[PDB]
Amino acid sequence: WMEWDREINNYTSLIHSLIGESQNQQEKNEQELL
Amino acid sequence: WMEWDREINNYTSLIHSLIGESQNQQEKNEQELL
Amino acid sequence: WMEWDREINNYTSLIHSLIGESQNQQEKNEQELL
Amino acid sequence: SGIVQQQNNLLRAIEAQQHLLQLTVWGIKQLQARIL
Amino acid sequence: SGIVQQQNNLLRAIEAQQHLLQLTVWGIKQLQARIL
Amino acid sequence: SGIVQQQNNLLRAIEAQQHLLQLTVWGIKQLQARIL
Repeated sequence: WMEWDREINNYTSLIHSLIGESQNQQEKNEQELL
Repeated sequence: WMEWDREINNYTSLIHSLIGESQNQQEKNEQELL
Repeated sequence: WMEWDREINNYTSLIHSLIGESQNQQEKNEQELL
Repeated sequence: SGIVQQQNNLLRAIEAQQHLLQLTVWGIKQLQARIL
Repeated sequence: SGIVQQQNNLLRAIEAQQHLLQLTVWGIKQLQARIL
Repeated sequence: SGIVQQQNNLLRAIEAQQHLLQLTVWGIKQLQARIL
C-alpha cells in the first residue's frame, strides 16, 4: 500500500505531463493546418 | 460520495459521447483514403 | 465477483494486445517519414 | 493510410480502457455498499 | 484536416478518462481508510 | 511529422493510463479480500 501510493503519484504526474505535451502539439498541428 | 457518484455519471456520459464522435470521424477518415 | 474477475482479465489482455499493435504501427509510421 | 490505421488502434484501446474503468467503478460501488 | 480533428477527439477522450481514473483513486483511498 | 509525433504522445498517455488502471485493480482486489 505504501508502494501503491508512490506509483499512483508517479503515474499521475506522468500523465499530466503527457497530456500537457499533447495539448501543445495539438495547437501546433492545428496552426499548421492553415 | 454523493458528489462522487454524480461525477462518475457525468464523466461516463462525456466519454461515451467523445468515443461516439471519434467513431464517426474514423469512418469519415477511412472513406477519404479512397 | 467471479465474472468481474473474468472480465477484468479479458479486457486487460485485449488492451495489452492493442497497445502492442499500436506500438508496431508507430514504428512503421516513423520509418515512413523518411 | 498508416496514420488512419493507427488512429483506429488508439480508439480501440481507449474503448477497451473505458470498459475496464467501468468495471473498477462497479467494484468500488460493491465495496462501499458493503461498508458505508 | 480530418486526421488532426481525430487527434483532438482522441486527446479529449483521454482527458476525460483521466478524470474518471482520478475519481476511482479517490474512492479506493476512502475505502482503504475505513477498511483498514 | 507533427501528426506522427502526436500519435506517439497519445500512445504514451494510453500506456501510462493503463498502468494506473492496473493499480486501481490491485487496490480493489486487496479491499475485496479484506471485506469479504
